Amino acid sequence: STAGKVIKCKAAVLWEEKKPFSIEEVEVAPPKAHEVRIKMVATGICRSDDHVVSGTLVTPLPVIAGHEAAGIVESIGEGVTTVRPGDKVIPLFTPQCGKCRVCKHPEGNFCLKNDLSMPRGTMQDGTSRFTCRGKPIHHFLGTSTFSQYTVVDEISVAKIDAASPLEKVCLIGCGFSTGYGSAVKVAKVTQGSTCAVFGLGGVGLSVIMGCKAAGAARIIGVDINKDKFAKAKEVGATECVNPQDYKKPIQEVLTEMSNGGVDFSFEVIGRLDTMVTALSCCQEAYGVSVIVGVPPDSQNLSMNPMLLLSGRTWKGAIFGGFKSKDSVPKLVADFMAKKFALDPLITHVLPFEKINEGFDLLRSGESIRTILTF
Amino acid sequence: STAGKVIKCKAAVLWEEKKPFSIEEVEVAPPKAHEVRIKMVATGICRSDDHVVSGTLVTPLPVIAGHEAAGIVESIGEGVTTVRPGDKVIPLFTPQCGKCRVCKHPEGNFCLKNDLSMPRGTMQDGTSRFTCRGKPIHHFLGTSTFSQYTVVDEISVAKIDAASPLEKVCLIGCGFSTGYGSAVKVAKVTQGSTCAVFGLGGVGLSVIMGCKAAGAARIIGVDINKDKFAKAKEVGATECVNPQDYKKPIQEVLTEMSNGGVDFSFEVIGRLDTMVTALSCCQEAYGVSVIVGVPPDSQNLSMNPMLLLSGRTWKGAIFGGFKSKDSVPKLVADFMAKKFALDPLITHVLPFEKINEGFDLLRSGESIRTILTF
Ligand SMILES: NC(=O)c1ccc[n+]([C@@H]2O[C@H](COP(=O)([O-])OP(=O)(O)OC[C@H]3O[C@@H](n4cnc5c(N)ncnc54)[C@H](O)[C@@H]3O)[C@@H](O)[C@H]2O)c1
Ligand SMILES: NC(=O)c1ccc[n+]([C@@H]2O[C@H](COP(=O)([O-])OP(=O)(O)OC[C@H]3O[C@@H](n4cnc5c(N)ncnc54)[C@H](O)[C@@H]3O)[C@@H](O)[C@H]2O)c1
Ligand SMILES: OCc1cccc(F)c1F
Ligand SMILES: OCc1cccc(F)c1F
Ligand SMILES: [Zn+2]
Ligand SMILES: [Zn+2]
Ligand SMILES: [Zn+2]
Ligand SMILES: [Zn+2]
Repeated sequence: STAGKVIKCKAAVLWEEKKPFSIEEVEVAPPKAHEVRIKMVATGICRSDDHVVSGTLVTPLPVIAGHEAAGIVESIGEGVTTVRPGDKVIPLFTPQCGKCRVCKHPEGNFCLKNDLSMPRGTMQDGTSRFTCRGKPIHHFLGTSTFSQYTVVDEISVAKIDAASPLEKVCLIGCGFSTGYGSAVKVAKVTQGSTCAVFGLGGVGLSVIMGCKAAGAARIIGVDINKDKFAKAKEVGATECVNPQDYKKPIQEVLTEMSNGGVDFSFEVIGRLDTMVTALSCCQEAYGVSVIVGVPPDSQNLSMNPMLLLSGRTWKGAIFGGFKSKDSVPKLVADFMAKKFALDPLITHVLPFEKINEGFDLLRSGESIRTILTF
Repeated sequence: STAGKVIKCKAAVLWEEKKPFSIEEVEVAPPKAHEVRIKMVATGICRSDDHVVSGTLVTPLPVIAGHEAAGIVESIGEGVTTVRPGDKVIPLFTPQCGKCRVCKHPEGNFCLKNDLSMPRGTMQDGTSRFTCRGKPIHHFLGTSTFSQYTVVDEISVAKIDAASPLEKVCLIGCGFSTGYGSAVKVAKVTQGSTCAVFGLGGVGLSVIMGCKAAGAARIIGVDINKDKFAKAKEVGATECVNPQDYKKPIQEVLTEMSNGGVDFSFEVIGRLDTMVTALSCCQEAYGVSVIVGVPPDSQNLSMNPMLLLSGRTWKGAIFGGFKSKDSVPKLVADFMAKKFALDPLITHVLPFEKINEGFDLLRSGESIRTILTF
């Protein structure tokens, strides 16, 4: 009924860095060819959304942020073949065009159509579907889920199980899949190995889930906020350490705890120094370290390449290394088959209009994932 | 006839940094328990030996350097089981104790008994078997092959085929195995892939051999000395580029040539800048870059961790990833079955007494490998 028409709805607009989100009346254009308009049902608050506010992550402003979500297709543009009105969908902040060199590669998932590398904050066609008082509002990662309605390119949406609980599976759109895949797909954590996980937020907890599912014997959680430790243990951490408790550097502590270095480490915070620390604390000859955290824009780390020459492997990934359109439906199906739990990540549930409270909670350290509902 | 006696012989002693080797009389003690004294037959000049002269690689002085060699066992200490007098042998600069957590790991080769990480310049028991001018002289990487006779620990020597040509197979002691393994074992180069090799000396040429053996479709050799290009092509390079011929940085050129980045890159020089460049030129989502070159002591590089977050893999290795004592005899066996060639790496042969000339040849850019014969 609203198909082919402009929709007037509420969205959370970020006009300036370091300000609250502003709930505004926006207009959402109808989808053009190969585009999909989605009615949002739930969206998670991910630290990466906060990075937009803080200036950690640079993207064109003003902007509708939000990238971890699930909704129902309101309508489709001409030529769309992979979803239909009424379908449950998860937007993909990393697209899967299926045609680029990366999409064709067996392991690669960072599709060249992504709006992450050099953000334009638009649809694939270089334009915006959002206006606020006649002013164009930028998109974010081709998703923009902090809105009652959004429009995405077809390559940035996956159809999921019609019976799926959107208020939970929205986490598969970023936090869970990133964390879990970083362990299971990128690191390829082995049975009986020792792992160290730096950062015990939503993503780091999902890394622990992945390490536990892979059969790691030891999973050492590292966080400067000790209130994070109880949930870390609940999901599989065998021990937790707070660097603030020690008079010495935590890589030393972890090297002694692990009798010469860990098998697998993960940086799930977004700091240069913890990226170097995580690399150092893996075993010098065969250890692997995976960067998951997003560091501050344009900042370089300093490291000694002898750390690598001895035989360490250092790698990073987006979205847990999952080819997004292929994997998101299977991860939902796996959730339905009770292969993993999502409830441990959800600490708060708030209506969408309370977005700023949701971010206050994240920033204060009290929440893991707040789910915003419509 | 010399068994159990102190041997008086010639060795090239390095007394101070940035000075010629001094060929003089040294005294070589008989082997103690689990030690093996070797009459040297041939030794190659590796860039790493020159790094000791230049102070790029720090090890205690005064020293008998040299680590890429082959010889014949003169005598054994009590309890030695793996070699006998008269056996042909290759000293192992990376030991294989067989007992440490690294030796027991399926992937690791950087045995914890190595003398590379925290150089002492001794035998395993922390003493030296060399005396010169009444002074004790340090060992180098438990090998010290720039001497008519040396003493090595049993874990640092492998028995090889009795009919092998030592004036060739000495290269399996470092340069060949390092380069070859970096390609075939560490990087795990795939059939049909594109490779970029930075540095076309003995080790880089060996990397090319490995890339060709792995069935790479394209192998791009990169060197600032165009005189290296012909040999590179002979051993499998499909193209060669000199950074100095281009206005854009070579990472950009290489990215263009490969339609978005190479599958595998190798730094085989030993510069911080080329380490970062080699990382950058591999495809951002699934590229792998291997550091082989030895950088100047205690210097850190600076890099943007976004190069890894997109999905790149960065690693390095000692000795091409090979478990040294297992691998060296198999590599010799393969050489005698003509599975690879060593002749292309050998540009000069000189008697040992002309060691300084051999180093001049390396420093001038004229040679790949000079073999010294005793
Ligand atoms: N690579 C990807 O695809 C991807 C996907 C999602 C999120 N991320 C990034 O992953 C990171 C984690 O996101 P999240 O949503 O879990 O965040 P979060 O803020 O919930 O978790 C970060 C945790 O790190 C801890 N921490 C902060 N400083 C620390 C320090 N010095 N030492 C130890 N712990 C410290 C905090 O106490 C917190 O628990 C962020 O940088 C985010 O942008 C990356
Ligand atoms: N990891 C290991 O186990 C291991 C083993 C052997 C050697 N190495 C190291 O590997 C490196 C190569 O050894 P080698 O014996 O082949 O040395 P080499 O000196 O013969 O070759 C190095 C090559 O790099 C080229 N080069 C110099 N600057 C360059 C620049 N900016 N760009 C491109 N090319 C440049 C030189 O012209 C030369 O051809 C050295 O650092 C050595 O110490 C490491
Ligand atoms: O949280 C996903 C994400 C969003 C923006 C930028 C990133 F690098 C990233 F990983
Ligand atoms: O050339 C072998 C070698 C010798 C000394 C130090 C090194 F890192 C190394 F790789
Ligand atoms: Zn996210
Ligand atoms: Zn693609
Ligand atoms: Zn060498
Ligand atoms: Zn060992």
